[PDB]
Amino acid sequence: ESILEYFRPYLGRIEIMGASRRIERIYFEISETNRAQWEMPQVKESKRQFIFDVVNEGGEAEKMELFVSFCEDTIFEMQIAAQISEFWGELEVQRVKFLNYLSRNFYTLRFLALFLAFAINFILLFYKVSDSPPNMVYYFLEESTGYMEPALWCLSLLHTLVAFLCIIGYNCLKVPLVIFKREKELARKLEFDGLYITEQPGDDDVKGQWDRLVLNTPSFPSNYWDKFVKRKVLDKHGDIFGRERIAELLGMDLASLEITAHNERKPDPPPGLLTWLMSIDVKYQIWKFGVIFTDNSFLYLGWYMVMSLLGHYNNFFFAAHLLDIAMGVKTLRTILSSVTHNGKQLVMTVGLLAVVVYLYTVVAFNFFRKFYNKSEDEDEPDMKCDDMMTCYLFHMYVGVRAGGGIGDEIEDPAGDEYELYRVVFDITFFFFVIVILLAIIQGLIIDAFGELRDQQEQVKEDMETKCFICGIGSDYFDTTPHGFETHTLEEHNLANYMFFLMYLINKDETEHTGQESYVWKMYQERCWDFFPAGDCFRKQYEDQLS
Amino acid sequence: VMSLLGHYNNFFFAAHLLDIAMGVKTLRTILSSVTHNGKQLVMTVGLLAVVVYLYTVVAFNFFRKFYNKSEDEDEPDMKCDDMMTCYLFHMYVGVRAGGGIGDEIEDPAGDEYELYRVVFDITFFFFVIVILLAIIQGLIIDAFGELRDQQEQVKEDMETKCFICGIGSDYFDTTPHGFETHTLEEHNLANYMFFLMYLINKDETEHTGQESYVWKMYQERCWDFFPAGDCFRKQYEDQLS
Ligand SMILES: Nc1ncnc2c1ncn2[C@@H]1O[C@H](COP(=O)(O)OP(=O)(O)OP(=O)(O)O)[C@@H](O)[C@H]1O
Ligand SMILES: Nc1ncnc2c1ncn2[C@@H]1O[C@H](COP(=O)(O)OP(=O)(O)OP(=O)(O)O)[C@@H](O)[C@H]1O
Ligand SMILES: Cn1c(=O)c2c(ncn2C)n(C)c1=O
Ligand SMILES: [Ca+2]
Ligand SMILES: [Ca+2]
Ligand SMILES: [Zn+2]
Ligand SMILES: [Zn+2]
Repeated sequence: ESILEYFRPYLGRIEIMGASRRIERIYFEISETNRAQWEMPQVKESKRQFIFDVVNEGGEAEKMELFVSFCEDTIFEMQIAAQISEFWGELEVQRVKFLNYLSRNFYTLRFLALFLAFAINFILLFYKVSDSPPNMVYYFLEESTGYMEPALWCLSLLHTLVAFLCIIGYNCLKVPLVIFKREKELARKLEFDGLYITEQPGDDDVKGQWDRLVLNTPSFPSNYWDKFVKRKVLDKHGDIFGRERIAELLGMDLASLEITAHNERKPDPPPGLLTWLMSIDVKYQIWKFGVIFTDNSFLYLGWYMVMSLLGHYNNFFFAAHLLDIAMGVKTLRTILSSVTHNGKQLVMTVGLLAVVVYLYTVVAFNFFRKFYNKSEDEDEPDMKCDDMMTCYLFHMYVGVRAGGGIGDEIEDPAGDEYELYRVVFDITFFFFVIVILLAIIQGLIIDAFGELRDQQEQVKEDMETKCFICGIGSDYFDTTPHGFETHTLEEHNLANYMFFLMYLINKDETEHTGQESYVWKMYQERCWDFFPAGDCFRKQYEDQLS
Repeated sequence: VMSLLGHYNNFFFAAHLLDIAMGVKTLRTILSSVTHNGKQLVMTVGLLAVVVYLYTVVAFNFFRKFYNKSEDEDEPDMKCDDMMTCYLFHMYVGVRAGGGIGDEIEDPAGDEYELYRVVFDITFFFFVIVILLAIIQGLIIDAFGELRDQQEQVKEDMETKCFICGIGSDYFDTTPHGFETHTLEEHNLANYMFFLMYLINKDETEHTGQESYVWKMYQERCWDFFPAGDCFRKQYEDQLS
């Protein structure tokens, strides 16, 4: 028992459907380093988000495919974390160390930038403008504490510095993940779907048309595992679409590849910086800039940098930075998501408000028009409804903001034949405008909040109901004490599947046994049969008493 | 302490009144519904303060002329000469006044900034008066509905699939009053408690084999004895119990 306890964290077990119809268990060794790195908190948050979106979108048909894709992305993040782990050559090594430090401390730089923005606005809270020179009004700092203006200038410069550092840090740690995901998706598309071979991508696919640049570039397999996807595509579609066409489209040289398959050479690379800058792929960098400019967070950070420079120019611009708390705090982000869940509804509701206000102005510009004077003095009357642009402006500026409608502003119609007419007009206006539309505005937000709360509740219950791999009622396992728990914890653990895949990739091909060889190649074929859907050893050997 | 403070100054006694929130139960439940989202409310009013500060920032440089509140022409009263006083005026008047701050701010007609200030007032009223109070309303309504749903699920759980076994009522229902009898006698929680008390009460030398087993195994903090998802009906269904 002792050695079993000692090796308990390192002993991994998985279950496969098998070549026959009997479920078979495979035992392997789990890397402790990989386990700890999987138990690092960023991966934990990433997998919480992954399972949240999988439960929210259902994805029952391709759930296993989603898990496999997540595992591949997580392995790429594993490689990233391994790279980030702790004259010309000196500056290059200092540059890479600085980039690694910014990648490690990207979040701290964001929090420091927020703190300095708050400090700058607190310094700006003391500014007084005096008409007299401290003849036009002169903004200045009215305070008794010395060197507050130099302190504000130093904080401005430091904040801009921090913003720059944040830009570089984000460019360091976030871009390679999106580039890897795009390259993997494009490789799958052009290998199995063939969106460029015997087919053309959709015009509405902006990224589909943007990815046509790196079709012939030699840097297409960069930042991605498979460096021969184009090779497989040629070996799969050359006899149909035309080998010359495939060759020109996907940029491989038959002579070069064949001579390297016979015997390749090892030429010396010139270490010149000029020839390195000439060997930098221009088209691949253009495509990378095109894909990175479509990202939301990169544009947000670039806007933050631009606003920092604007603040340095005019101090008042710094105020805008305050809005960064909506993304720095989480509850503010959730509430703003609840608000923007029904953004389409709100804009068309206020459009209906504008339409009905225009209809009221139309039906008021011909009748009750006399009751549109707002000048107390009798010598200079002030008609506010002589024409409809001014009458509509008056109505939408005053009647909406004023509680009770526009009747209060409009002249009392008593002693006049139009008394009842205008009374009804005001009643209808108040009831239809002030009440109903604001009721819709209230209900949309309340319904969005309730909708997201219900989404969280169903995500919780789904995450805790009928296992994951099998999707079978807990009751059966519950018959045995801690049955469902044990089933999900050991038999079909998602971390166990991930560890088994990682082990297969890590170990050599010559050391694989028959079952793991089968699983490895069959996985390479993108088929997911191995997953034992709705089956376990308890069911398989219930007669055998397992 | 408040009683002693009341003895000192009679006015302190007023504070004691608040004891009805804990003495009455419905007041405690409503105050729990209010405080269920206490974190949400304070950060919502913080967002209100932030957006009010942004409006004061964008008003201290433009529309500043329209900040006089003195009817008499001899002594003008600028309320937005600096931003601390201008922010204080905005957060004291525009929030409390229905319709925003545009009413307090001077009419911009006949001026180039007419449309500018009109848009400012519109945006202020819509973003401040409506949305944030809508969030305040929705948080309380959602907390009330949440606690009501919690009570409803507690009721149904307390009356569903027994307690000890956690097995569907239907099986027992097959026999009339089956589930009822099952929960009432077979696995009564009071019966478990009474059995434990009896084991503790009786001497160690008078214990039989089964109760000795249960007693010592209980001392070991293991809870196996609990018949999870099993009863004599299931065990002796062939034997017809
Ligand atoms: N086959 C399965 N393998 C693993 N977990 C499963 C499976 N089927 C369902 N689950 C559910 O997934 C849950 C994952 O564990 P849980 O969310 O409680 O961990 P955690 O402490 O939040 O993890 P972490 O700190 O890594 O984020 C299990 O508690 C279980 O309810
Ligand atoms: N194994 C179980 N033993 C006892 N009650 C169970 C069991 N499983 C479920 N229950 C539920 O617990 C309930 C407890 O009884 P109930 O709540 O109706 O009593 P009560 O009149 O409110 O009690 P009291 O006056 O002691 O508070 C049962 O009516 C039943 O629905
Ligand atoms: C090493 N390696 C693989 O072997 C692999 C993979 N994706 C699929 N496979 C097979 N990735 C991303 C990877 O890094
Ligand atoms: Ca071999
Ligand atoms: Ca004895
Ligand atoms: Zn399972
Ligand atoms: Zn029971």
